[PDB]
Amino acid sequence: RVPNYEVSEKAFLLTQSKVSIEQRKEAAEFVLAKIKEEEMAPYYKYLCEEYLVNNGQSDLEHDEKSDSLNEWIKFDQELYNELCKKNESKIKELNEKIQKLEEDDEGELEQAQAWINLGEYYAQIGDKDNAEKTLGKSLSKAISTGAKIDVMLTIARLGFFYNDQLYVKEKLEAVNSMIEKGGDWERRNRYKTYYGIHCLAVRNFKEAAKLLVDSLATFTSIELTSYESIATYASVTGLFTLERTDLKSKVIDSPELLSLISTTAALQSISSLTISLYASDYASYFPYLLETYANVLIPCKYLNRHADFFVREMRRKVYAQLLESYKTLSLKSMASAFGVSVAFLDNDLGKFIPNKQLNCVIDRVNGIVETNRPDNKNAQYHLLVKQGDGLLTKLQKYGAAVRLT
Amino acid sequence: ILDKIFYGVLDQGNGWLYVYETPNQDATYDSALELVGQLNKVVDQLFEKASVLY
Amino acid sequence: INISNNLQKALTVKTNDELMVIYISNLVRSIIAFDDLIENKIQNKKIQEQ
Amino acid sequence: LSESDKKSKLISLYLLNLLSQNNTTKFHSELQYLDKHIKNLEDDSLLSYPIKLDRWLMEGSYQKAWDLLQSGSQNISEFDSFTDILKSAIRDEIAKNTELSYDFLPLSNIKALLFFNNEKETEKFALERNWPIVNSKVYFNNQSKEKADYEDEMMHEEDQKTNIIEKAMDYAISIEN
Amino acid sequence: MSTDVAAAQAQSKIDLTKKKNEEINKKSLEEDDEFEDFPIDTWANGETIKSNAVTQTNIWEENWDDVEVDDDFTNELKAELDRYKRENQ
Amino acid sequence: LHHSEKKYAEEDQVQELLKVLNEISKTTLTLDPRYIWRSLKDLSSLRNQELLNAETLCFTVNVLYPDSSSFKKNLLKFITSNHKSSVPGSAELRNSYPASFYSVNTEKKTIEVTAEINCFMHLLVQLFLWDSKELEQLVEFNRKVVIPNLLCYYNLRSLNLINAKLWFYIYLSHETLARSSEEINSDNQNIILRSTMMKFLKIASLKHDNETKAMLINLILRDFLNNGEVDSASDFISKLEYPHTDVSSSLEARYFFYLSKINAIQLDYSTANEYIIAAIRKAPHNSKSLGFLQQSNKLHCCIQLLMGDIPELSFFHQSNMQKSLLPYYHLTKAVKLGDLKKFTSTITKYKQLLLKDDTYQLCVRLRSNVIKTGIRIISLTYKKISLRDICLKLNLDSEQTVEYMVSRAIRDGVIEAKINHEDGFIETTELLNIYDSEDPQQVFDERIKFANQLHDEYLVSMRYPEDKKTQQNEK
Repeated sequence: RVPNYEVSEKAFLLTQSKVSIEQRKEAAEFVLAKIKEEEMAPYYKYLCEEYLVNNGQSDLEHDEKSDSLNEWIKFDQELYNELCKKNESKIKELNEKIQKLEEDDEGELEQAQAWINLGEYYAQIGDKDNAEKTLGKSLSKAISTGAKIDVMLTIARLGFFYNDQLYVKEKLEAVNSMIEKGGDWERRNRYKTYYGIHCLAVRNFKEAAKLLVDSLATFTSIELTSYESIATYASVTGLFTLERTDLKSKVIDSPELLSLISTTAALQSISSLTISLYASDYASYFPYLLETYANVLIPCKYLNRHADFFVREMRRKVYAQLLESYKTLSLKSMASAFGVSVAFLDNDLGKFIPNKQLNCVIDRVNGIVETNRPDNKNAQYHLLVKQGDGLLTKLQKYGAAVRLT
Repeated sequence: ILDKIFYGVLDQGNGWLYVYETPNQDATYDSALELVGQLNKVVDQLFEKASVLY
Repeated sequence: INISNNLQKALTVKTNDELMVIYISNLVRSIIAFDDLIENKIQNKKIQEQ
Repeated sequence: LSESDKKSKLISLYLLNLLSQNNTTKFHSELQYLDKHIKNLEDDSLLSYPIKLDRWLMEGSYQKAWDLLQSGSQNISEFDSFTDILKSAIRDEIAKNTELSYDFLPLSNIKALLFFNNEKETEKFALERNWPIVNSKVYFNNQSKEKADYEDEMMHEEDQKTNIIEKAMDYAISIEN
Repeated sequence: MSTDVAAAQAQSKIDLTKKKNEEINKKSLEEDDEFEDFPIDTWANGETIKSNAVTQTNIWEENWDDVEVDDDFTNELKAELDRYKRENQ
Repeated sequence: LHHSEKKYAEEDQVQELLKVLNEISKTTLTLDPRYIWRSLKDLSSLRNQELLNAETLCFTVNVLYPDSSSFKKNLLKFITSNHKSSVPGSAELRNSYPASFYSVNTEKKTIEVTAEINCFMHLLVQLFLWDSKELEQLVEFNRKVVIPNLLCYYNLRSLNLINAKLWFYIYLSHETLARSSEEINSDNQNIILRSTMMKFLKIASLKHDNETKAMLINLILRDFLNNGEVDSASDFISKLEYPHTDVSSSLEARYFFYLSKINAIQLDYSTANEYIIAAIRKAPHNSKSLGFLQQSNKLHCCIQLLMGDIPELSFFHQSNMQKSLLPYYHLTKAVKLGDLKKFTSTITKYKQLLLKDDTYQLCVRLRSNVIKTGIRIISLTYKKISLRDICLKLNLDSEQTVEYMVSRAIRDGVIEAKINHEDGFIETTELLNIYDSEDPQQVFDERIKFANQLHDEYLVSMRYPEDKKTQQNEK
């Protein structure tokens, strides 16, 4: 249940070689200790497998290569001996419990509760497979309505653990059908937090920012993840999607984010970055951005995928504010202000301008950065005709097709 | 300028300020956006009903 | 003329809506006309019996 | 095309000819037919002479097209009947393009760009492309205007460009049908 | 994905028994299906799934940040070289 | 054994025969008969293989025949001889077949069914070639036998619709023969086949039969492409009589694909692109349509690079044909990034791959297109950029050279820049702002015109099915 989000994050660092070995070798030592303790040996197999090539070579289940620099991901044969032993002790108890409570009165409810426990034990050792089955039998027979939603969200929890997007999705679909039948505000909050993470892994950040910023204000940690991960993950996705006016309302002037103060290095990193964007400072933005990437995006599994996009967009956003507000700049002044040079600035701009983001040219000859962002009717007419041209084609296909038959 | 109370553009290299206070959209164009958006959806919806022919 | 263009598209959907709806009727009518052929046999058989 | 051994020269000559006449459309149409039976069955051995030649003119690299011909005349056989014509094709294409690219050049600079060889050649090519020389300078802007007067002598242009009054009528009557 | 909206062309044209002769007939002049031919020829097409995070199958919507090289190493470089330059300005 | 198998197979065919017979002998409704033959085909293909190969012959003897039986017999000998239980007293009955007519009516010889049955009997000959997937005798013998007989008919509306489908098979097996082996006779027979289609294009036009007109046109354009004569195909489409009147959409999809190839290489990419999008749309989308879909998606993308556009990355990744669009994901990238070095290197690998799909021809000219894209990037980033700076980025030899390249491009009006040679920079001249010009009136002319086109089309088609239904009996 609980140790799944902890293990996963810690396990991810090892894989990544952009983070310093000092952080990785700490992370492994904490989590290897948890792996024997909770019997997370099935998940431990999953980990060395899934990469494959670049870590997960130093094991007894792989032939050793120089590629992996952890040997703290390396099995014991002792581990398997306890694994089985524990598996039997607990599982055997639970079976006896089903066979006892087929006799005793009101077996619909009781038998179901032992099948709820079977999933707990399977969640504990990090085998999602046999858990799927046992929680399915719990859903099927008579229990409380809100408890059916808790049972589904546990299944979905294991899906984040292994990190399959397609499995979590389906589990969350049954939750959102069952969401207003139970009426539960309790598992509706829980739904925003779980469904937060799924949207975070999607490239769509607009739905990620709506759920994750709301979930700050009334946040549930009963069989959920830490507030520390969510306050950071919430800030990231808000920074992108919200514009300056709403940035102020919902991030900076958020009382909840304020109260959490600087107590995690991650939190400190993203907090810096939004303020300096807001108050129009440029000198300090350039080194802040680098730190945010190093300490926040990477350790996170789900923002590893959106790491590159963050860097591009972030530069694009700070440029946008500057380009709007000015007709002309110098290449000199712009470069110096962000805190780079003339040679460096010319490259940064050669990425985003040919993609048509900033709508600007640089006079190399003169030494200026000229601005030519259209805000006129011509810009507007172009947007309009793109909507009608997708219509004209879609009429032509639907119209013709019916004409034949 | 981002605060948006006189919103003009500053000339760093020629050292001028020009003030712009003129409208930044026309009303008929904005009401058009809602209109063509809706038709895009509608045609899909028709076809869903009209695929009984197929 | 901009506003005239958006209106002209909007009608193109109405006019195509009318087309769709006739073809559904004709679809049904094919089946109804087919049924008459079967149904005759049923009628003919009664006269012989009774 | 053939069971001769003369084939590789003759086929090469077929392609060469078309480029002296400046037809890119016809050159591809011909090239495509040949293309099946020459591909790796004869390779490109002398056939690389017209194809690289096409390739230099399509890129816009008229400098490389110029040089190619000069070096094709250190291997002169019967290529000389086309090289004179093919030198003309380059100087012409540069001249049609640069109407949209310059407003004026001195006499030195127009020589260097379009590759004229002799001073007299610089001014002679001017009369033919109908640029005036005023104060030792050629003007492409005048060609612009000359093109513009021809458009106005069209009787095609009322209906083509369309009067504002015709357009409104045009829309109206479609409905009234 | 194919021209416009692919989902609209899927929905539009389906199999019928009327349409079966025609689909085949078309396909044969073009020659073979050229999706089961290819892997015999090349000995598998190796579509990355270990080198991107939006794969080559496309989980949702693709990054176009896989056309560029990770520009974090570049910005990290850019910053340091300015600090030394900045110092000695 | 033989009799039990052949009667049972024949009985299933006789049902199919009565469906075609009623329509052609009471005068056709064009649109509905055309569709029934397509469905017919699929059942018939399976039936010929099943329960012996002499059932087709047995059927011929049983039904009225002027001498059609001898054509089926020769065919039978190639696939191994059988003639047992395929002769009278095991293969004859005149009763219950109005597709031979009654015993009394055959004797009077005042009845005629030899005609219409002969035309369909040829389908069986043509199927039997296709089912087998054999060639040899069957290619030349079926071509020879059937064709003088379509020219022995005076060519009626009913009969042209039927014989249109015989052509597909004659074409496909000739081509397949031509590819398999090299002889000069195959080249010789190629000319006589083409000429026969041209002859027959003219006759069916007099008679106003659409199915036949379209079919011949499509087969013969493919023949011009494979030989690489643009000249013949371009003359053939300017004759300009291709029918949309009584055709299928597949036929339209076929036609458009040929026009795209011709137009693309005649350096008119605008119109080639506009047909290839339509070719895909008009075409059904299924897995039995996979060649068409795969090759039209491949060709379209080659056409965008020729323009200077980049096909969407998302096009390639979310296609479920992504394995074969591995070369094309690479080219689209090479052209975007502008590297000369990457473009050469990629084509060297997939030279063969491109040669298969006839997209290698496009790629020779994409060598030119590398340079153009690379300076389109330069135009959008920088508005004033010295000549030297362009040469350092793009590794160009001289300052004079890069000016020649930019001139060519700005002649065609893509880059829309203007050079200053004296002043030693190139200054981008594009800035648009065109709602201030009268150009939006011309854009609006097309959209109203487009909407107009549908407003006519619905109207004419809609009342058409309704007429029949009222005219016909209802319950």
